[PDB]
Amino acid sequence: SMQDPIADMLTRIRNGQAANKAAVTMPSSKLKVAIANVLKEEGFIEDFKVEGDTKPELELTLKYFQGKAVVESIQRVSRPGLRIYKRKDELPKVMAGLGIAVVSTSKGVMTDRAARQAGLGGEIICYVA
Amino acid sequence: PVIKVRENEPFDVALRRFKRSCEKAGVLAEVRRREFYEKPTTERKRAKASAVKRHA
Amino acid sequence: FCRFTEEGVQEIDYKDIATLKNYITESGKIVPSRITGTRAKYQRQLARAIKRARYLSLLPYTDRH
RNA sequence: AAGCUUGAGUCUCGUAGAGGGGGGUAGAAUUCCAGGUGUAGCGGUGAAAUGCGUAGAGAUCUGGAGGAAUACCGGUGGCGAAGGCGGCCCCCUGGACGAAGACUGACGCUCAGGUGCGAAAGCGUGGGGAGCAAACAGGAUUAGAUACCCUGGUAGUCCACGCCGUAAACGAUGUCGACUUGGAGGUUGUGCCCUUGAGGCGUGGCUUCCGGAGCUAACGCGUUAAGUCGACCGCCUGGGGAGUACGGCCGCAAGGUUAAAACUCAAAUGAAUUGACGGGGGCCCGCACAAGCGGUGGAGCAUGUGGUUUAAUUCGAUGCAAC
RNA sequence: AAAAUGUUCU
Ligand SMILES: [Mg+2]
Ligand SMILES: [Mg+2]
Ligand SMILES: [Mg+2]
Ligand SMILES: [Mg+2]
Ligand SMILES: [Mg+2]
Ligand SMILES: [Mg+2]
Ligand SMILES: [Mg+2]
Ligand SMILES: [Mg+2]
Ligand SMILES: [Mg+2]
Ligand SMILES: [Mg+2]
Ligand SMILES: [Mg+2]
Ligand SMILES: [Mg+2]
Ligand SMILES: [Mg+2]
Ligand SMILES: [Mg+2]
Ligand SMILES: [Mg+2]
Repeated sequence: SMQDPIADMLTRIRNGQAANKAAVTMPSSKLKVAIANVLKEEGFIEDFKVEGDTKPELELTLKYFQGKAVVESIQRVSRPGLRIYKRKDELPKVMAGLGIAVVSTSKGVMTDRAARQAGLGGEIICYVA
Repeated sequence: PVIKVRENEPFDVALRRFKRSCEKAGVLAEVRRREFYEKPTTERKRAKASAVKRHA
Repeated sequence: FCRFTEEGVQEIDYKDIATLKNYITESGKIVPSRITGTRAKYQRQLARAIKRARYLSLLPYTDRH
Protein backbone atom coordinates (compact mmCIF):
# COMPACT_ATOMS: atom_id res chain seq x y z
CA SER A 1 0.00 0.00 0.00
CA MET A 2 0.88 3.71 -0.28
CA GLN A 3 2.20 3.68 3.28
CA ASP A 4 4.34 6.82 2.98
CA PRO A 5 3.14 9.64 0.72
CA ILE A 6 5.98 12.09 1.33
CA ALA A 7 8.54 9.35 0.72
CA ASP A 8 6.78 8.37 -2.49
CA MET A 9 6.79 11.99 -3.65
CA LEU A 10 10.50 12.25 -2.91
CA THR A 11 11.16 9.07 -4.88
CA ARG A 12 9.17 10.43 -7.81
CA ILE A 13 11.18 13.64 -7.75
CA ARG A 14 14.42 11.66 -7.68
CA ASN A 15 13.27 9.48 -10.56
CA GLY A 16 12.34 12.57 -12.58
CA GLN A 17 15.79 14.01 -11.93
CA ALA A 18 17.39 10.75 -13.05
CA ALA A 19 15.33 10.46 -16.24
CA ASN A 20 15.34 14.17 -17.25
CA LYS A 21 11.60 14.72 -16.72
CA ALA A 22 10.62 18.39 -17.09
CA ALA A 23 7.75 17.89 -14.62
CA VAL A 24 6.75 15.32 -11.99
CA THR A 25 3.11 14.92 -10.86
CA MET A 26 1.48 13.06 -7.94
CA PRO A 27 -1.49 13.03 -5.54
CA SER A 28 -1.22 16.27 -3.54
CA SER A 29 -1.31 16.53 0.26
CA LYS A 30 -1.02 19.48 2.68
CA LEU A 31 2.26 18.21 4.11
CA LYS A 32 3.43 17.38 0.59
CA VAL A 33 2.52 20.88 -0.58
CA ALA A 34 4.44 22.39 2.33
CA ILE A 35 7.47 20.27 1.47
CA ALA A 36 7.27 21.39 -2.15
CA ASN A 37 7.09 25.02 -1.05
CA VAL A 38 10.13 24.54 1.16
CA LEU A 39 12.04 22.98 -1.72
CA LYS A 40 11.12 25.90 -3.97
CA GLU A 41 12.31 28.35 -1.33
CA GLU A 42 15.62 26.54 -0.91
CA GLY A 43 16.19 26.36 -4.69
CA PHE A 44 15.86 22.73 -5.87
CA ILE A 45 12.71 22.95 -8.08
CA GLU A 46 11.17 25.71 -10.23
CA ASP A 47 7.49 25.73 -9.27
CA PHE A 48 4.73 23.51 -7.85
CA LYS A 49 1.08 23.47 -8.99
CA VAL A 50 -1.70 21.85 -6.93
CA GLU A 51 -4.25 21.29 -9.71
CA GLY A 52 -7.72 19.89 -8.85
CA ASP A 53 -10.59 20.18 -6.35
CA THR A 54 -11.70 16.65 -5.37
CA LYS A 55 -8.44 14.95 -6.39
CA PRO A 56 -5.68 17.61 -6.31
CA GLU A 57 -2.52 16.75 -8.29
CA LEU A 58 0.76 18.29 -7.09
CA GLU A 59 2.88 18.93 -10.20
CA LEU A 60 6.51 19.89 -9.50
CA THR A 61 8.63 21.45 -12.27
CA LEU A 62 12.15 20.03 -11.91
CA LYS A 63 15.37 21.99 -12.50
CA TYR A 64 18.37 20.89 -14.60
CA PHE A 65 21.47 23.04 -14.06
CA GLN A 66 24.09 22.49 -16.82
CA GLY A 67 22.43 19.29 -18.12
CA LYS A 68 22.37 17.56 -14.70
CA ALA A 69 19.92 17.41 -11.79
CA VAL A 70 19.83 20.10 -9.08
CA VAL A 71 18.47 17.56 -6.58
CA GLU A 72 21.70 15.58 -6.09
CA SER A 73 19.96 13.28 -3.61
CA ILE A 74 16.64 13.37 -1.76
CA GLN A 75 16.31 10.88 1.11
CA ARG A 76 13.54 10.47 3.69
CA VAL A 77 15.12 10.39 7.14
CA SER A 78 11.81 10.22 8.96
CA ARG A 79 9.66 7.40 7.60
CA PRO A 80 6.58 5.56 8.86
CA GLY A 81 8.53 2.49 10.00
CA LEU A 82 11.01 4.64 11.95
CA ARG A 83 10.36 8.36 12.67
CA ILE A 84 13.26 10.74 13.36
CA TYR A 85 12.67 13.83 15.53
CA LYS A 86 15.61 16.17 16.25
CA ARG A 87 15.87 18.82 18.96
CA LYS A 88 17.31 22.25 18.01
CA ASP A 89 20.72 21.19 19.36
CA GLU A 90 20.45 17.78 17.64
CA LEU A 91 19.28 19.24 14.27
CA PRO A 92 21.20 17.84 11.28
CA LYS A 93 22.86 19.61 8.36
CA VAL A 94 23.10 18.05 4.89
CA MET A 95 26.53 18.40 3.24
CA ALA A 96 27.73 20.88 5.91
CA GLY A 97 24.97 23.36 4.97
CA LEU A 98 25.35 22.95 1.18
CA GLY A 99 22.02 21.18 1.01
CA ILE A 100 18.94 21.23 3.21
CA ALA A 101 17.04 19.13 5.73
CA VAL A 102 13.28 19.68 5.40
CA VAL A 103 12.07 19.59 9.02
CA SER A 104 8.47 19.70 10.25
CA THR A 105 8.24 22.01 13.27
CA SER A 106 5.51 23.36 15.58
CA LYS A 107 5.65 26.58 13.51
CA GLY A 108 5.35 24.98 10.04
CA VAL A 109 7.43 22.85 7.67
CA MET A 110 10.81 24.49 7.00
CA THR A 111 14.52 23.97 6.28
CA ASP A 112 16.67 22.97 9.28
CA ARG A 113 18.50 26.30 9.32
CA ALA A 114 15.22 28.17 9.72
CA ALA A 115 14.22 25.88 12.57
CA ARG A 116 17.56 26.47 14.27
CA GLN A 117 17.12 30.22 13.91
CA ALA A 118 13.65 29.99 15.43
CA GLY A 119 15.04 27.96 18.32
CA LEU A 120 13.24 24.68 17.57
CA GLY A 121 13.36 21.39 15.65
CA GLY A 122 11.15 18.36 15.09
CA GLU A 123 10.46 15.61 12.55
CA ILE A 124 13.32 15.81 10.02
CA ILE A 125 11.10 14.97 7.02
CA CYS A 126 13.87 14.63 4.39
CA TYR A 127 17.50 15.40 3.48
CA VAL A 128 17.67 17.14 0.09
CA ALA A 129 21.14 17.59 -1.42
CA PRO B 1 -1.13 -42.21 -44.38
CA VAL B 2 -3.61 -44.12 -46.57
CA ILE B 3 -2.59 -44.15 -50.26
CA LYS B 4 -3.94 -45.78 -53.43
CA VAL B 5 -2.30 -45.91 -56.88
CA ARG B 6 -4.46 -44.14 -59.48
CA GLU B 7 -4.93 -45.33 -63.08
CA ASN B 8 -1.76 -44.95 -65.20
CA GLU B 9 0.77 -44.03 -62.50
CA PRO B 10 4.34 -45.29 -61.77
CA PHE B 11 5.16 -47.31 -58.64
CA ASP B 12 8.12 -45.18 -57.60
CA VAL B 13 6.08 -41.98 -57.76
CA ALA B 14 3.35 -43.57 -55.65
CA LEU B 15 5.93 -44.68 -53.09
CA ARG B 16 7.35 -41.16 -52.95
CA ARG B 17 3.87 -39.73 -52.42
CA PHE B 18 3.25 -42.21 -49.60
CA LYS B 19 6.53 -41.23 -47.97
CA ARG B 20 5.61 -37.56 -48.21
CA SER B 21 2.23 -38.27 -46.63
CA CYS B 22 3.91 -40.15 -43.79
CA GLU B 23 6.29 -37.25 -43.22
CA LYS B 24 3.37 -34.83 -43.11
CA ALA B 25 1.59 -37.03 -40.58
CA GLY B 26 4.72 -37.28 -38.46
CA VAL B 27 4.30 -41.01 -37.91
CA LEU B 28 7.90 -42.18 -37.60
CA ALA B 29 8.77 -39.21 -35.39
CA GLU B 30 5.73 -39.90 -33.21
CA VAL B 31 6.75 -43.54 -32.88
CA ARG B 32 10.27 -42.50 -31.88
CA ARG B 33 8.85 -40.14 -29.26
CA ARG B 34 6.80 -43.07 -27.88
CA GLU B 35 9.66 -45.63 -28.04
CA PHE B 36 10.75 -44.62 -24.55
CA TYR B 37 9.04 -42.72 -21.75
CA GLU B 38 10.25 -39.16 -21.39
CA LYS B 39 9.59 -37.63 -17.97
CA PRO B 40 7.15 -34.71 -18.17
CA THR B 41 9.89 -32.46 -16.82
CA THR B 42 12.30 -33.63 -19.50
CA GLU B 43 9.68 -33.03 -22.19
CA ARG B 44 9.08 -29.52 -20.87
CA LYS B 45 12.81 -28.82 -20.91
CA ARG B 46 13.03 -30.05 -24.50
CA ALA B 47 10.13 -27.80 -25.48
CA LYS B 48 11.83 -24.83 -23.83
CA ALA B 49 15.05 -25.59 -25.70
CA SER B 50 13.14 -25.77 -28.98
CA ALA B 51 11.50 -22.42 -28.25
CA VAL B 52 14.89 -20.88 -27.51
CA LYS B 53 16.27 -22.24 -30.77
CA ARG B 54 13.32 -20.78 -32.66
CA HIS B 55 14.21 -17.34 -31.21
CA ALA B 56 16.96 -16.67 -33.79
CA PHE C 1 -5.20 -15.64 -42.73
CA CYS C 2 -7.85 -16.63 -40.16
CA ARG C 3 -11.24 -17.32 -41.77
CA PHE C 4 -13.34 -17.58 -38.61
CA THR C 5 -12.43 -14.06 -37.53
CA GLU C 6 -13.29 -12.73 -40.98
CA GLU C 7 -16.64 -14.51 -40.87
CA GLY C 8 -17.46 -12.99 -37.46
CA VAL C 9 -18.48 -16.12 -35.53
CA GLN C 10 -19.19 -16.35 -31.79
CA GLU C 11 -18.27 -20.07 -31.73
CA ILE C 12 -17.26 -22.82 -34.20
CA ASP C 13 -19.88 -25.51 -34.80
CA TYR C 14 -19.08 -29.23 -34.39
CA LYS C 15 -22.10 -29.95 -36.62
CA ASP C 16 -20.54 -27.99 -39.52
CA ILE C 17 -18.19 -30.80 -40.63
CA ALA C 18 -17.52 -29.21 -44.06
CA THR C 19 -15.67 -26.31 -42.41
CA LEU C 20 -14.00 -28.53 -39.77
CA LYS C 21 -12.64 -31.16 -42.20
CA ASN C 22 -10.60 -28.51 -44.04
CA TYR C 23 -8.84 -27.96 -40.69
CA ILE C 24 -8.20 -31.70 -40.12
CA THR C 25 -5.61 -33.47 -42.30
CA GLU C 26 -6.14 -36.64 -44.40
CA SER C 27 -5.12 -38.97 -41.55
CA GLY C 28 -7.71 -37.31 -39.24
CA LYS C 29 -5.30 -35.21 -37.16
CA ILE C 30 -6.20 -31.64 -36.16
CA VAL C 31 -4.15 -29.23 -38.32
CA PRO C 32 -1.87 -26.70 -36.48
CA SER C 33 -2.76 -23.02 -35.99
CA ARG C 34 0.64 -21.91 -37.35
CA ILE C 35 -0.10 -23.77 -40.63
CA THR C 36 -3.77 -22.80 -41.11
CA GLY C 37 -3.17 -19.29 -39.72
CA THR C 38 -6.10 -19.50 -37.28
CA ARG C 39 -6.47 -17.19 -34.26
CA ALA C 40 -5.62 -18.90 -30.98
CA LYS C 41 -9.04 -18.76 -29.35
CA TYR C 42 -10.66 -19.83 -32.61
CA GLN C 43 -8.18 -22.68 -32.96
CA ARG C 44 -9.06 -24.01 -29.52
CA GLN C 45 -12.76 -23.77 -30.31
CA LEU C 46 -12.19 -25.48 -33.65
CA ALA C 47 -10.29 -28.29 -31.94
CA ARG C 48 -13.12 -28.73 -29.45
CA ALA C 49 -15.65 -28.88 -32.29
CA ILE C 50 -13.55 -31.49 -34.07
CA LYS C 51 -13.37 -33.57 -30.90
CA ARG C 52 -17.14 -33.35 -30.51
CA ALA C 53 -17.61 -34.46 -34.11
CA ARG C 54 -15.29 -37.41 -33.54
CA TYR C 55 -17.23 -38.40 -30.44
CA LEU C 56 -20.48 -38.23 -32.40
CA SER C 57 -18.67 -39.92 -35.37
CA LEU C 58 -19.13 -37.21 -38.01
CA LEU C 59 -15.36 -36.85 -38.42
CA PRO C 60 -12.94 -39.74 -37.78
CA TYR C 61 -10.36 -39.90 -34.97
CA THR C 62 -7.94 -41.62 -37.34
CA ASP C 63 -8.04 -42.93 -40.93
CA ARG C 64 -8.10 -46.65 -39.95
CA HIS C 65 -11.83 -47.34 -39.47
C1' A D 1 -15.53 13.56 16.42
C1' A D 2 -17.20 14.54 11.62
C1' G D 3 -16.05 13.78 6.35
C1' C D 4 -14.30 12.88 1.30
C1' U D 5 -12.97 9.16 -2.96
C1' U D 6 -7.99 8.26 -5.64
C1' G D 7 -6.72 2.80 -1.97
C1' A D 8 -9.75 -1.64 -0.70
C1' G D 9 -14.20 -3.89 -1.57
C1' U D 10 -19.80 -4.66 -3.60
C1' C D 11 -23.29 -4.77 -7.49
C1' U D 12 -24.81 -4.72 -13.61
C1' C D 13 -23.33 -7.16 -18.31
C1' G D 14 -20.04 -9.93 -20.61
C1' U D 15 -14.99 -12.58 -21.39
C1' A D 16 -11.16 -16.49 -21.88
C1' G D 17 -9.26 -20.25 -19.42
C1' A D 18 -5.71 -28.24 -18.68
C1' G D 19 -8.76 -23.50 -12.06
C1' G D 20 -11.05 -27.35 -8.26
C1' G D 21 -14.59 -31.42 -6.88
C1' G D 22 -18.26 -35.19 -8.45
C1' G D 23 -20.27 -38.15 -12.28
C1' G D 24 -20.79 -40.05 -17.27
C1' U D 25 -18.79 -41.57 -21.60
C1' A D 26 -15.17 -41.67 -26.66
C1' G D 27 -11.50 -43.40 -29.67
C1' A D 28 -6.50 -45.00 -30.45
C1' A D 29 -3.01 -47.98 -28.45
C1' U D 30 -0.51 -51.77 -25.11
C1' U D 31 -1.72 -56.43 -22.22
C1' C D 32 -4.54 -60.85 -21.49
C1' C D 33 -8.19 -64.35 -22.89
C1' A D 34 -11.00 -67.31 -26.81
C1' G D 35 -11.15 -68.59 -32.01
C1' G D 36 -9.43 -68.60 -37.16
C1' U D 37 -5.29 -68.14 -40.92
C1' G D 38 -0.29 -69.77 -41.13
C1' U D 39 5.19 -71.79 -40.02
C1' A D 40 10.12 -71.37 -38.06
C1' G D 41 11.52 -68.45 -35.91
C1' C D 42 10.22 -64.43 -32.86
C1' G D 43 12.25 -61.40 -29.28
C1' G D 44 16.31 -58.62 -28.03
C1' U D 45 21.30 -56.05 -28.40
C1' G D 46 26.87 -53.16 -29.91
C1' A D 47 26.81 -58.37 -30.27
C1' A D 48 24.83 -61.91 -27.46
C1' A D 49 22.29 -64.76 -24.25
C1' U D 50 18.31 -65.35 -20.75
C1' G D 51 13.06 -65.33 -22.50
C1' C D 52 8.94 -66.73 -25.57
C1' G D 53 8.33 -70.61 -29.94
C1' U D 54 6.86 -76.82 -33.88
C1' A D 55 2.38 -78.17 -27.38
C1' G D 56 2.22 -73.78 -33.45
C1' A D 57 5.28 -68.63 -31.22
C1' G D 58 6.06 -64.01 -33.74
C1' A D 59 3.08 -62.14 -37.96
C1' U D 60 -1.84 -61.79 -39.43
C1' C D 61 -7.55 -61.24 -39.05
C1' U D 62 -12.19 -61.80 -35.73
C1' G D 63 -14.74 -61.43 -30.94
C1' G D 64 -14.21 -60.32 -25.81
C1' A D 65 -12.11 -58.47 -20.86
C1' G D 66 -9.93 -55.14 -18.37
C1' G D 67 -6.85 -51.25 -16.55
C1' A D 68 -4.21 -46.79 -17.33
C1' A D 69 -3.23 -42.66 -20.01
C1' U D 70 -5.51 -39.03 -23.22
C1' A D 71 -1.94 -38.58 -30.01
C1' C D 72 -3.16 -34.52 -33.29
C1' C D 73 -4.89 -29.47 -31.48
C1' G D 74 -0.41 -28.11 -28.23
C1' G D 75 1.93 -22.82 -28.60
C1' U D 76 8.60 -19.56 -23.58
C1' G D 77 -0.18 -21.02 -25.24
C1' G D 78 -3.76 -20.80 -20.87
C1' C D 79 -5.61 -21.23 -15.90
C1' G D 80 -4.33 -21.89 -10.76
C1' A D 81 -1.80 -19.00 -4.13
C1' A D 82 1.94 -22.36 -4.85
C1' G D 83 1.86 -27.78 -5.48
C1' G D 84 -0.22 -28.47 -9.98
C1' C D 85 -3.98 -28.82 -13.76
C1' G D 86 -4.56 -31.71 -20.78
C1' G D 87 -9.86 -36.60 -24.80
C1' C D 88 -14.97 -35.10 -24.97
C1' C D 89 -19.88 -34.39 -22.10
C1' C D 90 -22.80 -33.04 -17.86
C1' C D 91 -23.82 -31.32 -12.46
C1' C D 92 -21.77 -28.52 -8.37
C1' U D 93 -17.91 -24.80 -7.73
C1' G D 94 -13.60 -20.91 -6.82
C1' G D 95 -10.90 -17.12 -8.85
C1' A D 96 -9.15 -13.64 -12.73
C1' C D 97 -10.02 -9.93 -16.54
C1' G D 98 -12.61 -6.16 -19.20
C1' A D 99 -16.94 -2.50 -20.16
C1' A D 100 -19.28 1.32 -18.52
C1' G D 101 -21.88 3.11 -14.69
C1' A D 102 -23.94 3.01 -9.49
C1' C D 103 -22.81 2.08 -4.20
C1' U D 104 -19.80 1.47 0.48
C1' G D 105 -16.25 5.01 2.37
C1' A D 106 -9.61 3.51 4.43
C1' C D 107 -13.15 -1.39 5.39
C1' G D 108 -6.06 -1.13 3.75
C1' C D 109 -1.24 -3.44 3.37
C1' U D 110 2.03 -6.91 6.03
C1' C D 111 2.01 -10.58 9.57
C1' A D 112 5.64 -13.90 14.90
C1' G D 113 2.46 -17.66 17.18
C1' G D 114 -1.75 -20.16 14.80
C1' U D 115 -4.77 -22.45 10.69
C1' G D 116 -5.16 -24.43 5.80
C1' C D 117 -3.41 -26.21 1.18
C1' G D 118 1.16 -28.54 -0.47
C1' A D 119 4.76 -32.66 -6.47
C1' A D 120 7.02 -37.13 -6.17
C1' A D 121 8.17 -40.81 -3.16
C1' G D 122 6.33 -43.24 1.47
C1' C D 123 3.06 -44.97 5.08
C1' G D 124 -2.30 -46.89 6.90
C1' U D 125 -7.53 -49.88 5.55
C1' G D 126 -10.25 -51.40 1.47
C1' G D 127 -10.59 -51.82 -3.79
C1' G D 128 -8.01 -52.11 -8.61
C1' G D 129 -3.95 -53.64 -11.24
C1' A D 130 -3.26 -53.05 -18.40
C1' G D 131 1.32 -50.59 -19.15
C1' C D 132 5.36 -49.08 -16.88
C1' A D 133 8.62 -50.50 -12.68
C1' A D 134 12.19 -49.69 -7.18
C1' A D 135 13.11 -54.63 -4.84
C1' C D 136 14.04 -59.29 -6.71
C1' A D 137 15.70 -63.23 -10.45
C1' G D 138 18.22 -64.73 -14.65
C1' G D 139 21.20 -63.19 -19.00
C1' A D 140 24.94 -60.07 -20.53
C1' U D 141 29.04 -56.41 -19.96
C1' U D 142 33.00 -56.36 -16.84
C1' A D 143 39.17 -57.49 -14.08
C1' G D 144 34.81 -57.24 -10.53
C1' A D 145 29.48 -55.08 -12.17
C1' U D 146 25.62 -55.73 -5.74
C1' A D 147 25.20 -50.93 -12.10
C1' C D 148 24.50 -48.77 -16.99
C1' C D 149 22.17 -52.90 -21.76
C1' C D 150 18.66 -57.20 -22.29
C1' U D 151 14.74 -60.50 -20.46
C1' G D 152 11.42 -61.04 -17.05
C1' G D 153 9.45 -58.95 -12.57
C1' U D 154 6.85 -57.66 -6.97
C1' A D 155 5.81 -53.06 -4.00
C1' G D 156 4.55 -48.76 -6.16
C1' U D 157 2.32 -46.27 -10.00
C1' C D 158 -4.63 -46.15 -10.43
C1' C D 159 -9.07 -45.24 -7.28
C1' A D 160 -11.56 -44.41 -2.52
C1' C D 161 -10.96 -42.11 2.70
C1' G D 162 -6.79 -40.88 6.07
C1' C D 163 -1.94 -39.75 7.40
C1' C D 164 3.00 -37.79 5.66
C1' G D 165 4.41 -32.31 4.96
C1' U D 166 9.08 -32.56 2.19
C1' A D 167 11.77 -31.40 -3.30
C1' A D 168 16.78 -27.73 -7.49
C1' A D 169 8.36 -27.04 -3.79
C1' C D 170 13.29 -22.41 -8.47
C1' G D 171 12.22 -17.00 -11.31
C1' A D 172 17.49 -20.60 -6.63
C1' U D 173 14.40 -13.62 -6.80
C1' G D 174 8.96 -12.86 0.18
C1' U D 175 4.33 -9.97 -0.05
C1' C D 176 1.70 -5.19 -1.22
C1' G D 177 2.22 -0.11 -3.18
C1' A D 178 4.26 3.92 -6.00
C1' C D 179 7.56 5.87 -9.55
C1' U D 180 11.55 5.77 -14.04
C1' U D 181 13.77 5.65 -21.47
C1' G D 182 12.18 1.73 -25.45
C1' G D 183 11.61 -2.18 -28.94
C1' A D 184 9.94 -6.97 -30.65
C1' G D 185 6.43 -10.21 -29.87
C1' G D 186 2.40 -13.82 -27.31
C1' U D 187 -2.25 -14.02 -25.02
C1' U D 188 -6.96 -12.30 -23.60
C1' G D 189 -10.58 -8.31 -23.18
C1' U D 190 -12.62 -3.55 -24.67
C1' G D 191 -13.60 1.99 -27.21
C1' C D 192 -13.19 4.40 -31.51
C1' C D 193 -12.81 3.98 -37.31
C1' C D 194 -15.74 4.65 -44.88
C1' U D 195 -13.98 -3.21 -41.71
C1' U D 196 -14.30 0.84 -49.02
C1' G D 197 -10.18 -5.87 -47.24
C1' A D 198 -7.22 -9.95 -44.29
C1' G D 199 -6.67 -3.85 -41.74
C1' G D 200 -5.91 1.68 -38.91
C1' C D 201 -5.65 4.39 -34.12
C1' G D 202 -5.94 3.56 -29.09
C1' U D 203 -6.88 1.72 -23.97
C1' G D 204 -6.68 -2.31 -20.04
C1' G D 205 -5.18 -7.51 -17.85
C1' C D 206 -1.74 -11.38 -17.76
C1' U D 207 2.88 -12.99 -20.16
C1' U D 208 8.09 -14.39 -23.31
C1' C D 209 12.24 -12.14 -25.48
C1' C D 210 15.95 -8.37 -26.24
C1' G D 211 17.75 -4.09 -24.40
C1' G D 212 18.64 1.91 -21.96
C1' A D 213 19.53 4.47 -17.64
C1' G D 214 20.57 2.70 -13.05
C1' C D 215 22.16 -1.34 -10.07
C1' U D 216 25.55 -5.60 -9.54
C1' A D 217 31.33 -9.11 -7.60
C1' A D 218 30.66 -9.87 -12.30
C1' C D 219 27.17 -12.87 -14.49
C1' G D 220 23.36 -10.39 -15.37
C1' C D 221 18.65 -7.85 -13.95
C1' G D 222 16.51 -4.12 -16.34
C1' U D 223 8.56 -0.94 -16.39
C1' U D 224 6.76 -8.46 -14.48
C1' A D 225 13.96 -5.21 -11.93
C1' A D 226 18.36 -7.49 -9.31
C1' G D 227 16.58 0.31 -11.06
C1' U D 228 14.59 4.16 -7.67
C1' C D 229 11.93 4.56 -2.74
C1' G D 230 8.15 3.13 1.08
C1' A D 231 5.35 -0.66 4.59
C1' C D 232 5.53 -5.30 6.80
C1' C D 233 7.42 -10.18 7.76
C1' G D 234 11.09 -14.30 6.83
C1' C D 235 16.10 -15.55 6.81
C1' C D 236 21.69 -14.96 6.91
C1' U D 237 26.95 -14.00 10.08
C1' G D 238 33.60 -18.47 7.56
C1' G D 239 34.03 -23.83 6.34
C1' G D 240 33.52 -28.64 8.25
C1' G D 241 31.32 -30.70 12.48
C1' A D 242 25.73 -30.29 10.79
C1' G D 243 20.47 -29.13 9.21
C1' U D 244 23.79 -33.65 12.63
C1' A D 245 23.35 -34.87 18.23
C1' C D 246 20.41 -34.31 22.77
C1' G D 247 15.61 -32.49 24.30
C1' G D 248 10.64 -30.75 22.79
C1' C D 249 6.57 -30.66 19.59
C1' C D 250 4.43 -33.25 15.45
C1' G D 251 4.21 -38.36 12.70
C1' C D 252 1.49 -45.40 12.45
C1' A D 253 6.51 -45.38 10.85
C1' A D 254 9.66 -43.45 7.47
C1' G D 255 10.96 -39.46 9.56
C1' G D 256 9.76 -34.14 9.86
C1' U D 257 10.42 -29.90 12.56
C1' U D 258 12.88 -26.91 16.12
C1' A D 259 18.23 -26.73 16.74
C1' A D 260 23.33 -26.85 19.54
C1' A D 261 28.14 -28.14 21.52
C1' A D 262 32.87 -29.51 21.84
C1' C D 263 36.67 -30.58 18.35
C1' U D 264 38.88 -28.97 13.76
C1' C D 265 40.72 -26.41 9.08
C1' A D 266 42.60 -20.84 7.26
C1' A D 267 40.25 -21.48 4.24
C1' A D 268 35.01 -22.24 1.99
C1' U D 269 32.48 -19.89 -1.64
C1' G D 270 30.70 -16.78 -5.97
C1' A D 271 31.39 -14.50 -10.77
C1' A D 272 34.51 -13.86 -14.44
C1' U D 273 39.83 -14.37 -16.81
C1' U D 274 44.36 -16.99 -19.39
C1' G D 275 45.37 -21.43 -20.21
C1' A D 276 45.23 -26.67 -20.19
C1' C D 277 42.19 -30.64 -20.68
C1' G D 278 37.27 -33.20 -22.51
C1' G D 279 35.57 -40.69 -24.18
C1' G D 280 32.28 -31.88 -26.20
C1' G D 281 31.29 -29.27 -31.27
C1' G D 282 33.41 -27.14 -35.90
C1' C D 283 37.39 -26.32 -39.55
C1' C D 284 42.50 -28.05 -41.06
C1' C D 285 47.09 -30.73 -41.22
C1' G D 286 51.94 -34.67 -40.80
C1' C D 287 53.70 -41.78 -43.44
C1' A D 288 48.94 -40.21 -38.43
C1' C D 289 45.68 -43.72 -40.49
C1' A D 290 43.80 -45.96 -44.68
C1' A D 291 46.27 -48.03 -49.57
C1' G D 292 50.63 -50.49 -50.47
C1' C D 293 55.73 -52.20 -50.09
C1' G D 294 59.54 -53.85 -47.06
C1' G D 295 60.81 -54.99 -42.43
C1' U D 296 61.33 -55.74 -36.60
C1' G D 297 59.37 -59.27 -32.92
C1' G D 298 61.01 -65.96 -34.49
C1' A D 299 67.06 -67.84 -35.85
C1' G D 300 72.32 -67.00 -35.81
C1' C D 301 75.79 -63.43 -35.32
C1' A D 302 77.31 -57.74 -34.50
C1' U D 303 76.41 -53.90 -31.30
C1' G D 304 74.39 -50.97 -27.08
C1' U D 305 71.36 -51.36 -22.58
C1' G D 306 69.20 -53.68 -18.14
C1' G D 307 70.12 -57.17 -14.83
C1' U D 308 73.19 -60.48 -12.50
C1' U D 309 78.30 -61.62 -11.85
C1' U D 310 82.87 -59.38 -10.81
C1' A D 311 88.61 -57.49 -7.37
C1' A D 312 86.99 -53.93 -11.26
C1' U D 313 83.23 -55.26 -14.76
C1' U D 314 84.92 -46.59 -15.42
C1' C D 315 81.38 -42.68 -15.42
C1' G D 316 77.39 -40.66 -18.02
C1' A D 317 72.65 -41.07 -21.44
C1' U D 318 67.04 -44.17 -19.01
C1' G D 319 59.07 -43.06 -22.18
C1' C D 320 58.45 -40.62 -27.32
C1' A D 321 63.10 -36.92 -26.62
C1' A D 322 68.26 -43.37 -23.50
C1' C D 323 69.62 -48.45 -25.28
C1' A E 1 29.95 -52.81 -26.71
C1' A E 2 34.47 -52.60 -22.94
C1' A E 3 38.98 -48.09 -21.65
C1' A E 4 40.23 -48.47 -13.72
C1' U E 5 44.14 -45.78 -11.36
C1' G E 6 48.56 -42.39 -10.91
C1' U E 7 52.98 -42.45 -3.51
C1' U E 8 54.17 -37.49 -0.75
C1' C E 9 56.25 -32.24 -0.71
C1' U E 10 58.08 -28.81 -4.21
MG1 LIG F 1 -20.84 9.44 0.13
MG1 LIG G 1 1.37 -40.51 -4.22
MG1 LIG H 1 14.97 -53.37 -16.07
MG1 LIG I 1 21.72 -59.66 -11.75
MG1 LIG J 1 -1.20 -47.10 -1.17
MG1 LIG K 1 13.37 -26.72 2.27
MG1 LIG L 1 11.10 -23.95 -13.81
MG1 LIG M 1 14.73 -21.45 -1.46
MG1 LIG N 1 17.62 -8.21 -20.35
MG1 LIG O 1 16.64 -33.78 12.01
MG1 LIG P 1 33.41 -21.15 -11.91
MG1 LIG Q 1 48.79 -48.86 -43.13
MG1 LIG R 1 64.92 -62.44 -28.48
MG1 LIG S 1 66.05 -61.47 -33.70
MG1 LIG T 1 77.14 -48.54 -18.62
